[PDB]
Amino acid sequence: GCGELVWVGEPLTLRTAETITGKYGVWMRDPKPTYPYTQETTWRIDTVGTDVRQVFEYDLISQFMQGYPSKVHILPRPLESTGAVVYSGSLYFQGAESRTVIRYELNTETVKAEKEIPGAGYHGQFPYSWGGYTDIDLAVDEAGLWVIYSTDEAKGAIVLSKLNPENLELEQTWETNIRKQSVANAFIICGTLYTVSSYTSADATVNFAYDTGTGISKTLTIPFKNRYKYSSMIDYNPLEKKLFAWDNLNMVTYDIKLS
Ligand SMILES: [Ca+2]
Ligand code: NA
Repeated sequence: GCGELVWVGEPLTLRTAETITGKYGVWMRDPKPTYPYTQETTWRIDTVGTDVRQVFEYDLISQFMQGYPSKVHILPRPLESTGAVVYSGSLYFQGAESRTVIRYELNTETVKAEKEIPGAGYHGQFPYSWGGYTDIDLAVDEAGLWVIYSTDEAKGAIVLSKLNPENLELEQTWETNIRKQSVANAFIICGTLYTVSSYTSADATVNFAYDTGTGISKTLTIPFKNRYKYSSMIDYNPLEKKLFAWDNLNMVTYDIKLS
């Protein structure tokens, strides 16, 4: 079941974007799929530019890997950066030039909730180390939906909060001692936040852990390879128990092992 991260496998490339619009992006599957979607449904957002609204949806993995989308959704408001997730039928994304998270229900194309993440920096205040306006990073783990951010009161250290997926209320918050701008990205596995040291290196590491159950911080040295030298997005999927990442045009996955 659950445990501490102990190993990350080699990146596997599933699709490569063919234009610069996909240099950065987010791709994802739903770890709690709901009708009409399934555990194979995949979403892809190419996130370069200033008016990002198109969300590509694929019914089957084979379509994601080789074909055109099954459907394209046009979001009612432009999206910011690479932090979005899908969870239990909704895309959760940050509005451009805002600290607002939006719940967009995919089957009805309806905005169901919006919430300012209180005190969160946005638009280049507390990005990860590559920039990209990556101030606010949503995450799904075994327990549900979270948000990773920082605030002036936390002096740029990573803050994580559990979110109610229905109405986006913050349920509980934890403050780490990890400077968000000093790490390439982060993700949560089994209630532990992990960070990646570098977005360019073939020889990066998963370098810090913060366990929300115990409050304990640790250092780690688990190898992590950025095959294409520019990882813009690194998230965990708790149904597949894999990392999903976006690395310089390439949509990649990594296997992991937990103790
Ligand atoms: Ca992430
Ligand atoms: Na995310």
